[PDB]
Amino acid sequence: TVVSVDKDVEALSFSIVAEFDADVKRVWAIWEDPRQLERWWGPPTWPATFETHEFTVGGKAAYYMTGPDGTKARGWWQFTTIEAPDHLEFDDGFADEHGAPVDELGVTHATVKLEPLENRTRMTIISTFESEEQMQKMAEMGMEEGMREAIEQIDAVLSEPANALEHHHHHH
Repeated sequence: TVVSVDKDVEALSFSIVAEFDADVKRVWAIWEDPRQLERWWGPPTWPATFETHEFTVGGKAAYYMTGPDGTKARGWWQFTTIEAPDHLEFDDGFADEHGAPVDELGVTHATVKLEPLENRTRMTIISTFESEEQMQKMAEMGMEEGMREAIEQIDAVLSEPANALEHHHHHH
């Protein structure tokens, strides 16, 4: 899906609203299970792979997005607030070939909120950046668009039609 996309540069936040036919724990399962997270983490062309995923308050996660050419782009993750089954908070971090925080792109704190629609659930992920010139550079990378494409591939995780996704996503 992705039913709405909101961006506020004054408050340094970038929110994506999406709505899925599943319960709050079923949509939470993509966050709780490392294997179900890397299933959609990053765009269709760059699927991630989590070496570790603690999923605890003050715990971390290590991953890398495997490119279409094989180009391996590392990233690091840190959990700040895990309430369950609705409220989650963490920090999306990029990592270089050694695993150091990419100061080119900085650090961004995303807040995942699940809403019980009886038999369905709506998710809203708000990524907050350290500065304006940082969040402009995130938009220059196209991180905001590729993030949406990841959340549209969540629909492929929770539905899973007859192939999940053959990479038919051909539009920007």
